[PDB]
Amino acid sequence: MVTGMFSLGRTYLFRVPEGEELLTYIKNFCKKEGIETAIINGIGTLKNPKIGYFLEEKKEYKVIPLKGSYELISLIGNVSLKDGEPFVHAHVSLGNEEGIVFGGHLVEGEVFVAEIFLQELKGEKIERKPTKYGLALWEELKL
Amino acid sequence: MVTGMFSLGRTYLFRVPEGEELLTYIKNFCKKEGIETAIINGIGTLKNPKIGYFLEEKKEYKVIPLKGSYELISLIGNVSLKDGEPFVHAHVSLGNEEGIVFGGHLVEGEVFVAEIFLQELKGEKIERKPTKYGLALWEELKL
Amino acid sequence: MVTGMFSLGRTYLFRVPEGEELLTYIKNFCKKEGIETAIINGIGTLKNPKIGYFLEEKKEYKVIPLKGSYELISLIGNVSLKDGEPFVHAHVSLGNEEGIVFGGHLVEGEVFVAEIFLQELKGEKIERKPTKYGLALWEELKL
Repeated sequence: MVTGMFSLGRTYLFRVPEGEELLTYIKNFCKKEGIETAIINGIGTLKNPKIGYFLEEKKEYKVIPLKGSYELISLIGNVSLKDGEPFVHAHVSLGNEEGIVFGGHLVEGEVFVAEIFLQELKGEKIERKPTKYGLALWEELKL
Repeated sequence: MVTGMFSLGRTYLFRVPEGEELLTYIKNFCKKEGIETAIINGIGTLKNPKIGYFLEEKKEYKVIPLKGSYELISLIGNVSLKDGEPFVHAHVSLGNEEGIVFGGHLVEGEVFVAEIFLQELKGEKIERKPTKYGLALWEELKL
Repeated sequence: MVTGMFSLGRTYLFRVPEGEELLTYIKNFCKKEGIETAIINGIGTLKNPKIGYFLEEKKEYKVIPLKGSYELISLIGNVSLKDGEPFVHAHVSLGNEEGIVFGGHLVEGEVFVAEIFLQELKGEKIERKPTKYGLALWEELKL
């Protein structure tokens, strides 16, 4: 049965090297550390970030490729098992040179500076599996 | 005296079922679990979200009703006692189909997908009470 | 060697008094508590916030001074040692009266209401030092 309750595992705060692709780095970090489930938050600046808006009727993301440096105002997301490997899902809000904000699901983004907080969670299974929506999701917590 | 310092209670990470109203679900979750104080963060997609901008002179929120699916880029907020019951206060940033971001206080929002992190805090009282501003707030932490 | 791994120290949730400058208050809070490293998140409303977009070629921030009340939709950031003192680095997303969002690095902001979560981290050194970019950054975590 899903309870949604976990214990607090390992805790991290780090700067991602310039030039990494953020999602890739966080995945590789978790592989190295043996992290399966976590929550993430962070800030910094990304270059040429690609964001996504899900199109429910098409069962895929509309990908919007931005150009140049954007302030990474928020990154919020999670790490969870998908097809046997840690999988990173995050959304971002990005600031342009006039302070206007774009955002959505993070598809990819090259790091200029990224200061990430990562909190591992330990407990029951919480795995992304295919759904009718065309999204890979966890089993819901039904009250 | 207010110290603002708490111990870490129970920790949760879950997907909220499609069709729940997000604030309502988080409140009902906390009622079930006996959670009084917590911090929340999450992502996903909401449908027809209503956001609020507080009008200080009127002592009420201006409510802006959005339509359709918006990417839930950030949800950040907290749970605390108000009038004897757990009460959910959160702000959201929402992405539209072109990747432009709207946001404010979350008034209500129907969940398509919502992946929420919730960290219970244990300690001294931290209760929302009426103020001259027309906002229900905690006693401040004066340095 | 950088590991990026820390233990969870003291945990806090508080309302910042009306009229404080947010970054200043969080710094002074950490000085009082003897906090050197932490992660922060919060919401509320700021008045006349100033945001920044970094100009890499100029090695400085372009400062955009906003006016009036903005909903503080997200504050995400961290506290770390810089030149011997706790130093606060945060990014914000701010909502205007029509629900449009501005944001970037937080340069300064007067608090109307600010509900901040702060989690101290204990462990290895994590200090902001000058870099060729003109940003004060931690030593990166190279996988």
